[PDB]
Amino acid sequence: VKTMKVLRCVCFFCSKLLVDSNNPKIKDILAKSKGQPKKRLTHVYDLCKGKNICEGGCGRYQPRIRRSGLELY
Amino acid sequence: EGLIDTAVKTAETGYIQRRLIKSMESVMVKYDATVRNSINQVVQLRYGE
Amino acid sequence: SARAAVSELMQLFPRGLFEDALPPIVLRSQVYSLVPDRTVADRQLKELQEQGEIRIVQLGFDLDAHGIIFTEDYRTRVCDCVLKACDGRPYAGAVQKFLASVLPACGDLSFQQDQMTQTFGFRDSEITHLVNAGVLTVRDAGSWWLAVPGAGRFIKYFVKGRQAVLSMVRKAKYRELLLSELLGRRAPVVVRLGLTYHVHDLIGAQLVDCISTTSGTLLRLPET
Amino acid sequence: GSYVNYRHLALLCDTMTCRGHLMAITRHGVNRQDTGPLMKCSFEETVDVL
DNA sequence: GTATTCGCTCTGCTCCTTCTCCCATCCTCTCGATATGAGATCAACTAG
DNA sequence: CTAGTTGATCTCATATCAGGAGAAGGAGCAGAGCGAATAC
RNA sequence: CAAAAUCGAGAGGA
Ligand SMILES: [Zn+2]
Repeated sequence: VKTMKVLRCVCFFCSKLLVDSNNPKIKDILAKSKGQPKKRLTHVYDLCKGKNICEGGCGRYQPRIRRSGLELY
Repeated sequence: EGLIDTAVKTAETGYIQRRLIKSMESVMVKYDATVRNSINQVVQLRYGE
Repeated sequence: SARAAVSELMQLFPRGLFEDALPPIVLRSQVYSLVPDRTVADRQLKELQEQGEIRIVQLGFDLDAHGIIFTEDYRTRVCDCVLKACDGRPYAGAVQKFLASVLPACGDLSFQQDQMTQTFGFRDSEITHLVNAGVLTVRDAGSWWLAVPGAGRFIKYFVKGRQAVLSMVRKAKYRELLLSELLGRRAPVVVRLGLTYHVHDLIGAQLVDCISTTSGTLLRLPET
Repeated sequence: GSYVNYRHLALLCDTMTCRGHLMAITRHGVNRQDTGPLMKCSFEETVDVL
């Protein structure tokens, strides 16, 4: 689950964050969650789940992954 | 009715006892006279007001 | 010759829009626009690429998107911007080694792990250094495409501009429009790169039919 | 008709609202606060916590 | 040149489906189920 | 230095229904608002 | 000088 979550929060083609680090929406997440990596990472996820494009990036559709059994489609 | 009651209450009450214990266990009165938890945050400035 | 055509098209690039961080980029399809002989265009582009004047980069937004960049603009912008924004952070030296060793040697579009591990003595750490530099992006496990740092901005603007121009042609009558009419028309704010640039790209990729009429070359959408 | 002192009832209530939101006495509320991993794994749901 | 739409986006609301965890403590007892060797290497001898 | 022996080790080869509750993720619909865009 | 396995089922006791 943590693997899926980190993937869904980075660029499947260029291997970096879908969202920018310097955006206020993530800067305030960092300011809010200090010493709570769980809350930090979950905030970043629920922020990034709406993102559907890699956009100094690679601009390619980042696929809505799924899981069945032990497998990632 | 009475027998079954005595024989089916116990499980739930035992669960409640366990759950409360684990919730509150580490709160204790300090040398400051405050009450605090393990994380060292204040719960009561004086025990029982 | 294609060399001229790439020169004029490179002039059309609005460098100020990307604050001179990105070297000017020309799409192969636009090269087809000014040079109708598609085969001769490709042969002469290959000629130039072998000579080392230009680099071809897989822009990725379409499988047939190959961006064309003068090698010296590439070196200048990458050295300047990357080393400046990255003075101290380690991959500056690795990128310097890359620009010094590989780019003059092989102009190939993709880089495979074996080549960098053996022919060029690059390590996994240095490859990750490059990848974070923006200079490489993952094709496959152990395979990476050459890349320009920061190309995403240009790609986004180009995509929205292309679709906007195509939409403008669609919404004209017949789905048709005369080229002069389009060029003179006030560009939408979405179209940030200029209309001639996008028009050449559309014509070159056969997305729009070029019909030479008495009034000039008409744009018509091929029937889909 | 039973009787229980007030100190204990007050301590339970204050533990249970000390963070500003209502905390449930369950693995959802007790095990989600900042108690550090080992106590959490002791209470319930060991594997996920660790 | 501003109404006027309008399409496209961008939330964002519900609403459903999926999945995952939990079930008092301690103690005594019984009963049923759950190979063999040829050959090659190598290293320590085992001596010359 | 230098040939012969002893053990350890390893490889191959033989046949024949009377859970439930709560969190998370995605689904489908709904309207607001702003870019351009027709059009009075 | 410490000798005496594990896993499931069932029946009991407070
Ligand atoms: Zn990418």
